[PDB]
Amino acid sequence: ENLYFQGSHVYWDLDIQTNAVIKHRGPSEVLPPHPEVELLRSQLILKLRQHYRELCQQREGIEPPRESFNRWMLERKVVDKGSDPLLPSNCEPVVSPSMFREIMNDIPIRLSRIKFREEAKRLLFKYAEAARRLIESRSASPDSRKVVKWNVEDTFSWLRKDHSASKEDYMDRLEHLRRQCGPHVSAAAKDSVEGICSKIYHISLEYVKRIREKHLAILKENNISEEVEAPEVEPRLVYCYPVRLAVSAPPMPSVEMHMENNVVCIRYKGEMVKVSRNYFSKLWLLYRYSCIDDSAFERFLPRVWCLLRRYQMMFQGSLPVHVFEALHRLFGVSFECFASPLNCYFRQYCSAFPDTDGYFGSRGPCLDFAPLSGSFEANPPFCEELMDAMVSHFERLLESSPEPLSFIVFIPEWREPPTPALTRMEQSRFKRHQLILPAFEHEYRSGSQHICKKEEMHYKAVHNTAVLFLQNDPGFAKWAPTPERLQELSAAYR
Ligand SMILES: Nc1ncnc2c1ncn2[C@@H]1O[C@H](CSCC[C@H](N)C(=O)O)[C@@H](O)[C@H]1O
Repeated sequence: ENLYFQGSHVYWDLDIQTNAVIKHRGPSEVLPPHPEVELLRSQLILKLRQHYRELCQQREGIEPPRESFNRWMLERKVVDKGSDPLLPSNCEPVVSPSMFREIMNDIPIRLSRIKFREEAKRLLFKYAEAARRLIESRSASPDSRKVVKWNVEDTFSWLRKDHSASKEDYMDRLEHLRRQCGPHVSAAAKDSVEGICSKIYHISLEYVKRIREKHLAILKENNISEEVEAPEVEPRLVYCYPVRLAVSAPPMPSVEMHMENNVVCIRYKGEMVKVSRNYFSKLWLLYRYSCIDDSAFERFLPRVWCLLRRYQMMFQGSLPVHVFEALHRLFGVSFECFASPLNCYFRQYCSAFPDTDGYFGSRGPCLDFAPLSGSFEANPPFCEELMDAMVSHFERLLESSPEPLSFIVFIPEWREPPTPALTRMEQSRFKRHQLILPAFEHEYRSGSQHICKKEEMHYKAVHNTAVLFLQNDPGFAKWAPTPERLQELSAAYR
């Protein structure tokens, strides 16, 4: 009963070797990270977030929906053909469907939960006033104007007369009025919201070039060229390896590091990133297991600074440790399709950034990773466009491979009407079993687990979680969801 230090718990098993198999692929075209480039990349995101909250206020009088910007970057990266690993650069369509609908949901007014009878009367009144105002101001068909005008006016006549209404009466009147005016207000504000989604995209596209022009200037300063070395590959099937970068890495600037109360602090030009001690030791193991261009491991500290700085600009949680042990012991799981160097359980995984995370075991973005065999676990971030692309990606891999392939996907029943991605997997021909983790009866690890305290690690899931076993025929023959296996799996959730 004597820990090495306070918080010296292990939340990973970096000894599990991979069973993921891929065709040997060439290096990624993304440039190796550099602290001077990430410093410019971080301050351009902070400007981009400020542009986003100025456009929503100046053009709609509303603040941006919470996490709508972060969700926007996930959606953009599903279709982005650009070369920046964080900001979108070449997307189709320009207007993001994710950012568009999240803004529309708070138009003409962001509805808030009401805790009193007069609060409901206020929200109903404020909505009616905002809906009528938005139609008169923005160009619309005289028909659409008249429908909103009268339907709003009817709500006002009822508010003056019927003073005996209750908290429930005001709520039902709002939903009806929201149903009637909803479609008409959307067409009037469509051009305005599309402008917000388009302006933010074009500003980011401009920021990407400002990042590349400084990144190329640093490479040319160190006499490094952006050319191919030897794309001649002997085509073969191999076990998965960390994503490699084509361009050689230049020598990194010096960074200063100190530890205070088992918390590691790394500094570069006044900017400091923090990480707890055991996760700092974890990154050291991942760096030794994965990095092959740093012979003396001399770029470790500056590359860790870039890693932590990248996930700071990025601003769910992980499965419990005892659950990952069960997935590996019962279903041979050895790979996380959605993870990061800070939350990964295995030393092989897919992450959002191949330039900063490849040095720590990442295989790059999941949609660019095409395994032909292996047992996988999938806990993707809540983003419908990414989730939908995921099951399409998984189904293609299960279709076109005679080797054992398995995907155990954890998706919450968060939304009152389920995401199409969850429904698509429920009807998949590779679905071998569907399991439901009851709400308030299973846990997750913190999303800030890399620096949060041990008392703040685990939290109860307030929603159900759907666990789906997507396996081809040979994968089902090897890692079948047998009753005895499903028995021990649910035993780890207790
Ligand atoms: N395009 C992408 N490909 C792979 N992983 C991605 C990704 N975009 C985001 N992610 C990562 O997916 C993670 C989802 S949280 C998952 C936690 C844990 N690895 C688990 O499986 O339970 C986030 O940390 C995020 O960084």
